[PDB]
Amino acid sequence: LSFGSNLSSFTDYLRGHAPELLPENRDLAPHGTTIVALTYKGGVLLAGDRRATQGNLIASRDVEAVYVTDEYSAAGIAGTAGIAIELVRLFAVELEHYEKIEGVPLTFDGKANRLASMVRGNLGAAMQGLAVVPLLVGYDLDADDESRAGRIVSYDVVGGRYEERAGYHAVGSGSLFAKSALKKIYSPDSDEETALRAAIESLYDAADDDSATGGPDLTRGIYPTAVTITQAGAVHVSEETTSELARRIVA
Amino acid sequence: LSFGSNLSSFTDYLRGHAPELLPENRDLAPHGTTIVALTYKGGVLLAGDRRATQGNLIASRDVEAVYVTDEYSAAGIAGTAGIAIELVRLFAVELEHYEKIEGVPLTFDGKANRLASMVRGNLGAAMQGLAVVPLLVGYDLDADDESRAGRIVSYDVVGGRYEERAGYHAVGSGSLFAKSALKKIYSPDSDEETALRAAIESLYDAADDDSATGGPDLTRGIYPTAVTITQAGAVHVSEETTSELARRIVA
Amino acid sequence: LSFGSNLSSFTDYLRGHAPELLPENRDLAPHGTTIVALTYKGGVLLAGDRRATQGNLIASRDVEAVYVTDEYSAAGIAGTAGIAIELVRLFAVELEHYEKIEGVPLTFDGKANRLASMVRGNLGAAMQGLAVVPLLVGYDLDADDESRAGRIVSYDVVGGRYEERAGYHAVGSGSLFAKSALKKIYSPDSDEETALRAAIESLYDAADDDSATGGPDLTRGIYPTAVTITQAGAVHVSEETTSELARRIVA
Amino acid sequence: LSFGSNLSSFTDYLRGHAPELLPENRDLAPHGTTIVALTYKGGVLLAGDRRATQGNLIASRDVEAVYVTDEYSAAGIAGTAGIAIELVRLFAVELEHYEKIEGVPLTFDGKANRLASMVRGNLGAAMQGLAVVPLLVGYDLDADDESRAGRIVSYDVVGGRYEERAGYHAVGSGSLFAKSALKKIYSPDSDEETALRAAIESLYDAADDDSATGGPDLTRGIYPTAVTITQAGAVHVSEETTSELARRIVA
Amino acid sequence: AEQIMRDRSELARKGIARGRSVVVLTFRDGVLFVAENPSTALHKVSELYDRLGFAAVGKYNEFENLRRAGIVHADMRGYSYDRRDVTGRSLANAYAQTLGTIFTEQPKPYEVEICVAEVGRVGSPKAPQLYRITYDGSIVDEQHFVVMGGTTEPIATAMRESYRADLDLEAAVGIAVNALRQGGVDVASLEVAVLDQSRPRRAFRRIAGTALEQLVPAE
Amino acid sequence: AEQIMRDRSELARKGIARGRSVVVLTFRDGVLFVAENPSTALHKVSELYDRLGFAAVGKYNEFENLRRAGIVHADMRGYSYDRRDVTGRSLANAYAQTLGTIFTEQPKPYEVEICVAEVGRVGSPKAPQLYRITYDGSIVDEQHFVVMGGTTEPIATAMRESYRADLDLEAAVGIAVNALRQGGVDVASLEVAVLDQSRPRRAFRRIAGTALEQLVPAE
Amino acid sequence: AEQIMRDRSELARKGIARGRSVVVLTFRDGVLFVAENPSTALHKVSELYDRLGFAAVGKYNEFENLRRAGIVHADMRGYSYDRRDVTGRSLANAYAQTLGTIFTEQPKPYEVEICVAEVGRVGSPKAPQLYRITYDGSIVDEQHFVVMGGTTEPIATAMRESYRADLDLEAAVGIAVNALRQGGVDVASLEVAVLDQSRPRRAFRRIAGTALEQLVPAE
Amino acid sequence: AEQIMRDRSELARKGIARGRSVVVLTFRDGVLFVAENPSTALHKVSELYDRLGFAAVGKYNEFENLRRAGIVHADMRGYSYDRRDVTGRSLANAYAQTLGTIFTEQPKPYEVEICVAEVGRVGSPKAPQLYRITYDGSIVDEQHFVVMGGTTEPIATAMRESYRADLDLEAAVGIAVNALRQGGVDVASLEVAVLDQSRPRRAFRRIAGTALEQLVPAE
Repeated sequence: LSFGSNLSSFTDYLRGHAPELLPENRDLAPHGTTIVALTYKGGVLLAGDRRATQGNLIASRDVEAVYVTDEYSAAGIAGTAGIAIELVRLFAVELEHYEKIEGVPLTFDGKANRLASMVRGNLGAAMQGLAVVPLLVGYDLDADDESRAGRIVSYDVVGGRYEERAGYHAVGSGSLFAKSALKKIYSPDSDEETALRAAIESLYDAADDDSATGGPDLTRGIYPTAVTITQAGAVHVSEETTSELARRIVA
Repeated sequence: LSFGSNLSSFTDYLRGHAPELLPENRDLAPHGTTIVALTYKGGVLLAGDRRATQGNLIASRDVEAVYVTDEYSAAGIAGTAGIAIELVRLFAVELEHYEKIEGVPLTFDGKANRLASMVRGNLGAAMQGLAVVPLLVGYDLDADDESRAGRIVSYDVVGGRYEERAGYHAVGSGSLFAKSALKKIYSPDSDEETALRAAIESLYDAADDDSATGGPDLTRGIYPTAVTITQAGAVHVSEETTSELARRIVA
Repeated sequence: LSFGSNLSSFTDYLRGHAPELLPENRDLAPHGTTIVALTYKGGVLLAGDRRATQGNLIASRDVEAVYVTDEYSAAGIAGTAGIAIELVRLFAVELEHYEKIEGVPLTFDGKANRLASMVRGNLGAAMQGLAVVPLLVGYDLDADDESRAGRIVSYDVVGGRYEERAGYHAVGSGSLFAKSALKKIYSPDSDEETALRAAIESLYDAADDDSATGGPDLTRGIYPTAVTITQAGAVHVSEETTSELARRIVA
Repeated sequence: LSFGSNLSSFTDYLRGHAPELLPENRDLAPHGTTIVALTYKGGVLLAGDRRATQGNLIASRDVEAVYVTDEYSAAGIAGTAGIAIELVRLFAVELEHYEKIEGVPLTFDGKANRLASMVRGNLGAAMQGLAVVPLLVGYDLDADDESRAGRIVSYDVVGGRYEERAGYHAVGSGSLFAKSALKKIYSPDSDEETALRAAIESLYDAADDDSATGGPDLTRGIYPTAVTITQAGAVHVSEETTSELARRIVA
Repeated sequence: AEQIMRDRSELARKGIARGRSVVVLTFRDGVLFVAENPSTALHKVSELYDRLGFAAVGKYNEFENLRRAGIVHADMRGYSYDRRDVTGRSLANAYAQTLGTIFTEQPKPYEVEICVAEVGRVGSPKAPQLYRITYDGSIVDEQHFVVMGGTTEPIATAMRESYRADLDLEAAVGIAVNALRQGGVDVASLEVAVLDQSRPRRAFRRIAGTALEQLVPAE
Repeated sequence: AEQIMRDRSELARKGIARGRSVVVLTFRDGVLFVAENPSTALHKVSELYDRLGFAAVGKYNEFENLRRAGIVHADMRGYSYDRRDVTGRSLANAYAQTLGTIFTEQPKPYEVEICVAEVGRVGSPKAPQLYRITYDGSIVDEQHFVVMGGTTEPIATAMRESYRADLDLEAAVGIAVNALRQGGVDVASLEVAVLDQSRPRRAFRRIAGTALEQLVPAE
Repeated sequence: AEQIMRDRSELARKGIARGRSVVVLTFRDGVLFVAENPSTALHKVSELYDRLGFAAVGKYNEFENLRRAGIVHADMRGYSYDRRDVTGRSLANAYAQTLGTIFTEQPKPYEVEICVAEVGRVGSPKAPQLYRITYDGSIVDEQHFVVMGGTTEPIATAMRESYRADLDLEAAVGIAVNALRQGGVDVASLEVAVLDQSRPRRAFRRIAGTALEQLVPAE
Repeated sequence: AEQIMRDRSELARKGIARGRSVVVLTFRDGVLFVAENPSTALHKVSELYDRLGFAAVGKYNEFENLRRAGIVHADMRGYSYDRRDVTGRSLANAYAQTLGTIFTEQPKPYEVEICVAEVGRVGSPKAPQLYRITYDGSIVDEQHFVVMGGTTEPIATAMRESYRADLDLEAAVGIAVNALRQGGVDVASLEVAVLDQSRPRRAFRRIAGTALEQLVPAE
């Protein structure tokens, strides 16, 4: 029975006991959805589309793109769906294992630096068309402004990480449009419902020009997935809160 | 004599005692058939065509594409026949060995997560035209709704897995057509005979537009293979039940 | 002195003591002949052509393409002659060694599964134009119908195996034609002489449209090679029985 | 627990305990900003743009391209942002660890020679379009002329290093223009404010002809990042000092 | 100073000396496994393959390891050839070789004794077979019954003159449960399993409590 | 000169002999962990997985290593299959095998004793399970309580006749805190944790000081 | 303290000392194998190759390993060259080298004694050959008969003055079955096999029970 | 012949027995390091990380190696996560594990005793923490002071009844410099350093001679 990683990194363990499980070692597959992240009074939130496309075909219409990675942080990942899923999973275990070992959770930055390490491992698959890019949000427990504790970190395909601090950000095909809508309808410190509304709205605007998106659809009943993180922790928004906010947006 | 895998994984054993047997290490060959999966009252079912094609040629007309992987789960695999066969076999041993070791069977999700691991290993052969994609169904013993215990999981070539929850799904050349027929003739919670009838019918409709399929043929006596899984377990449907349901469908 | 393979596999032994001898590690050369297999009352039989071609040239006209692999099974192999020969040889040792070790012979299916393993190793050379495909027949000792004990198994280049159960099958350039002749002149349960006659006849018909074949030739005295397998075992048919049956076929 | 590097090099440690972390082992991503370095009376300074571009798109507008690598030295890095960031980080640890081990800091030249070693490792990624080039500045503690203690070192992609001694230098897309502006407005030994002013000005001139730059922007409030190094050490210039000097430059 | 084998042998014999016992026997349905085991979480009897069973005594972790090693070895063979090529004789020999090596090289010998039980295919009229492997790597082929664990002498004879062919299931459970009583009290606090030849595939089945009550005689 | 195992065994038994003790028991909410520990930085009880807990006694660095080894092993299984396939039985066996090997080959045996505690899923009505693994690689499956560390005899009996089902939390804390008092003074200078089955996922929770005050009875 | 070889030698000689015996002899048809063996599952005589036979005594798992080792070595040579290049002399030398090394380096020497029997090709008039290899790696080339296992002295002489050329099959079975009786009762509870030179290829054949009855004389 | 650990333990205890001593204590500003050291080239106290300090006694090269090993381990963690995730607890545990292994396997145990000191972040009101690791791999968490090296008993008590919270810097230097005097003369021929929590990043600072003069009291 192995004694684990010297750095308390589940990843580092695999690196020396099961390399096969790492990304490093390994449209023809469905790809990632558009995902938006907003900062607000309490904490931060992530809202993701549900459209998974492969070619011009719609592969799935109930894709959950946002995950709660840990008590005070969640992340969405766009790109090759398969790769994305595996990546976020490993990331979660990474964080949780560190805690069960060290008895303490990782700093937000620590968590962000790890995600980079992982993305950076997929660089090979990235260059071959199987790229994936995550969007990380979290309630920085070691922060001063309990009002500005929410943070958003974007990524490269080469493993770089970036602090957003613009109040919002996006990733995925519609990201371009979504971000531009937020540039207009997004207001700084505000309700958790105001921000969540702005998000669900930006996905509407993204769906307008991006066929790979097509967010809220009242007729078919397809609604965005969301997750909010505040001093209380990370929680999954209910389909009700979503669909409701969706109809309200419509005129 | 080796003491086996630390994780009780037959695969993991091969990984370190007989790497050659793994997929990871290795039209010019016949390829996989169309396969349909339906969810219904009792449990779930899988029905597969029998046509194996290589080029425009028919290579086999009695191909069994559905296998009982374990007491409460079966799977069909489409793509390079040779690869497919080997894959499903290994998958079965994987499951069975885990049980004989741990004294307990794997959770359905556990079983699905393993199948992914295996598919993911074939990603190299996939990218070289020797891809294979399975369709997994099972009676979730750890489920609440004993009526909704049936589940269907589809796959990527990169190892991703997806929960279907639409009542039906398909894979293989005719998959496209078959799914579209089910979109119309498939009714939710229903007889095991109603669902099995819908399936055999969708294979008829797939055969209409896909030359790689050509399902039920009353003249030659070629009938679909099926397998049902319910609280009683997984059982092979008889040629009678099939051929009979086949004729009844015809007008 | 090594203690042998843990699985009693001569192959597995080479795999770890003399990798160089395995196929895995390694028209510009003469290639394999057309070979036919028929099932009948007693057991099964294999009949093969004698024409080995390299380019448009005839390289050999006395090629023995059918071999007795073991007391109750024989196989023919078509494709790069050199590779083919080595492959069948190894296969024989594989079977025989298992017996001398375990004190028991392998099940027919076991024997077929091994042949696959071997073919599967040549997949690399296959993809480079040095492919070879065997045709395995045997008297299944563990069978119920002592009349249906005969079996025919065909192969892929990727290592897949298939149960024929159509009464006959073929491989090699003329295989296409030969099979089509058997579709007409082949009758189920019948004499060992009736089936052997049908076979030698199908090679005549194959020679008609395939220049890489040219089976029985009364003028030059080139006659097919055959092998029958019945409860008594596998035996080489005599040139007499062949040439005689050959002339009788001619009108 | 490992006893560390024999040469007290953190890098050399990774080289033999965690190769994966090294650059050696590993527009599609945002790339590095324009960076200027000036020598003056007291010490030296580095000023960098904030524009990170990917394609023709602006990826970030608050990129910090200058870092304090150690008490008496800082460096800016242009090229693939992700790679750049990781590189400068490692470089910092490299220096700091050496000190904590040897109890003494590295000579400036020693520090420069290390940076080279690192750049040299990225040569593979460089040749594939993911190149990065740093600009190193420092207050040479082992220098004679306490007035000429400031030094500027430029780099190759193959790991070569060069002593500037021209009073100024630059790197990044606008480097070409920036240098040419300094050729005119840069005066030797002078105020720390005169040099810092010249720098912020050259970034203005670079922004004139380089769309990948666009330095100071009074309307949007985007101002250059700077760092000065003198006998007192390395210190981050304040946004005030920057924005102020920026407006003063404007006519 | 050359017969350390005598010592190592003793270390093992003594370990297997103390600790419960196990009885494996042949009968009408197939093979019966009766072993003294107070626990319900940990086991001493287990399914080896389709027609193979495994039972052991001695130090747990050690015979447990060997148990897994068997499951694996069996599966490997099945995978590589055909499930029908998996034989008790094979695993028996395998074990004999492993224990023999462990005995000779490992620092401390394995305080284990193993029994491999096979039972002909569904149709086949062939009679079940038994194998016993000891800590030093020795094997024997009993066709009637095998005793191991604790003090055997009394239990051995108790069976020696108490065994019969076609011995009914209920009866067999008794034959054994009594051979245990006499020598070394013996309530339904056991682990009983059987290798039912009637079954088409798996053949291994564990006998619960409610069904056991109606099989274990009193004193 | 063959029974060095007797010696090594003694080295361990004596090490675990001195040093504080620990009590793990079953109750209404799930599983209670009461262990003597003056420190607040270092621990003897820890979360193993979602429904597993870990507690040990003996030499720190040694049982600490095993603790990590568990966390990892558990996570691996969860990652490779599903979090729901992670079982106490698995880690228990794992530990049994590890300690057994360490005992046999390592230069100095591990002066450790470990307890693995599992508790059914949120809904499931299944009752918690306990496992104890010793320095030589032996395991047992207690369903009520487990005592280890220091001199057990007195604490064992103190519990032996003081334990009851559905035993309230506050009461249980008492049952144990008293079984400790009598044998081997015992202020709120302990490490107490619990495996609350009411929780949906994590299930492991540490009981602070303020909340402990209202649970630890006096003498 | 240099002649540990004397000891190791003794350990082996004593092991082979106890335990049944075996007789291999030359005759009209080819080579006869008569070995005391109560079992029908495990063997001491086996086919080595086309014209080679193998028989051994001592510790099973050990001589068994060597048996396999031979099958493999023979096959390898046959595969690499031609079946006709496989010779008894080769395997004999091989075995001599292996046992010699095992004796010298392995922790415990192999308590084994081996006999390799060869018989000319179908046509060839050449007379069969025998080889005996001992635990220390020594070999001799007997052309008449070889005795090994248990106490040989009596059986040796019993053959020494009882052997003859062209000795009929039935007679030979007697010659040997008697040499066994006298020294160390001897019913049709043996393992008898032969290397029939009349056969075209395989040459090795096992003699069943019904056919044996009509060959084993009484006392 | 099993308690070689007793011996090895003694070899270490005696090595640490002779040779100077060291005192680490908590106070107003952070953590004080006072260690007897005539040299100015070689050290016994060093910066571990941003908020960590290291001090040791025993054989130089040995505790020196461990010192480096720490610097590396700390940096690795900082690089891999965030400088803020580096904790004394981590290195403490690390060292405990390392010395424990060295003690058990290395040919000669490490004649070393180590102290890891941590001090909360600039703002944070948390009080400094101390850890001591011994040659056998044992650790304790002192919150006031730690004594090691040479004969401790006298120095220990001298501190035991001489320590106070918020103890001024100058005073603390005295408290310790005196506890050293009494037991085992003590001029400004020492190595004194401190872990000043007021500092924003590095936190480790060495106290020179001129500044020390005005801190070390006379006798």
